[PDB]
Amino acid sequence: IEERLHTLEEEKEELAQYQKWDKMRRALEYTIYNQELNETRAKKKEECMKKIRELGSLPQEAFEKYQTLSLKQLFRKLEQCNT
Amino acid sequence: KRGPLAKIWLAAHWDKKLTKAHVFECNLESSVESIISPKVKMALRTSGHLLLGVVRIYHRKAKYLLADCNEAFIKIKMAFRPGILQENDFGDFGMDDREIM
Amino acid sequence: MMDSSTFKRFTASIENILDNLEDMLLLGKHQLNELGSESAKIKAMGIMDKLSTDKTVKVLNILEKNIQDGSKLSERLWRDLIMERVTKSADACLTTINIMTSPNMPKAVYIEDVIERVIQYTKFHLQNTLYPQYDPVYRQRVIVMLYNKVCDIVSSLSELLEIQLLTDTTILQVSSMGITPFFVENVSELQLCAIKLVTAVFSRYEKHRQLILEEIFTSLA
Repeated sequence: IEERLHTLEEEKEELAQYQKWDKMRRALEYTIYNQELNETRAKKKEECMKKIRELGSLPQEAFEKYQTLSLKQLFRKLEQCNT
Repeated sequence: KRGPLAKIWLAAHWDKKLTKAHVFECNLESSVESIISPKVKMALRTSGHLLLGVVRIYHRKAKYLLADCNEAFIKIKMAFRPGILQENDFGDFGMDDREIM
Repeated sequence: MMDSSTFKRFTASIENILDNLEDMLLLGKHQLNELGSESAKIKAMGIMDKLSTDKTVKVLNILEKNIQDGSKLSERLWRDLIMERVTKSADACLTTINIMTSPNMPKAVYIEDVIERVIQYTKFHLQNTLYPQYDPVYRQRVIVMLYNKVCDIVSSLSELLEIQLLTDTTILQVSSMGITPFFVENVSELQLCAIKLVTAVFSRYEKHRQLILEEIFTSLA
């Protein structure tokens, strides 16, 4: 039981880190699709509306702080988060 | 029966009515066995009976501790990583004890 | 109706005056009780067509309210306890009705934090106050009041869980809380609301079925 408890603690820390990164990804996805809805305000665009309402990317308090406007630096941040 | 040693009496004589609720925390070993040794007018016979009683109690405690520990360890190994005549006696002579006269 | 903006006006007025007088330290039971009774029947359909970040900040404030009894761990101090308990349970009712009541809202009008809060709140309060007083196996009018509050909460929460997708970490807590009621005695209505909750969880996500089967099988004794 002692050995297994130790390995469990290690996995706990790993989980904390993964949880953080996933929160980051969800916030980024929501923000870029909001920008795409603003684009919808300028077929395919109603489809991306369907996307953003489909995903249910549960937002967190850290959302509004991460406001970058590039849409390409956004994509590289999203790719790194995904990796 | 009656007394702060009735549990050990039962465990040494009958042992069946003794429930899983009794055995666990009813008796504090280091106190009760200590009580047995200087108790007034204790016969050697009854003392031997009480000895077998207390040893049976202790053995049962060991059994329960092992069972609960084993349960816990089996739990901890779990995780969630989402990624016709067949046999008749020959005639009746087997069971047909005849009537007397 | 089209708008029928008179009890729409009731609730809009209540909300803006209240978060103005608070924002510029808790609202108190009366405000929450009145807002909830207007959320129930009046705002059964009237919660739509309002200001978004307004809702964001007020639900954040009543979240800060909710946190006051999450792990509260509880002849006059007892009175203080029961006051705090009814206030926070009324508040929890408020938040879980406001998140769900409309068939449609904008996205990001409900952040998972208030979700987690109301979940753990009901878990602790239920499993540490309701079962002991309702069943001698585990172990005055305020108790029945809290019981009714919890039934409303779990029903509304079942519906909310049906609407949108969620993250597994919350799901583990929700499933454990919803499996809990089937093993005490006099809780029938709570039991069937828990039926609703557990069956919604079993419907949506096709990866926790084995977990619910194990958590049923373990405690059959």
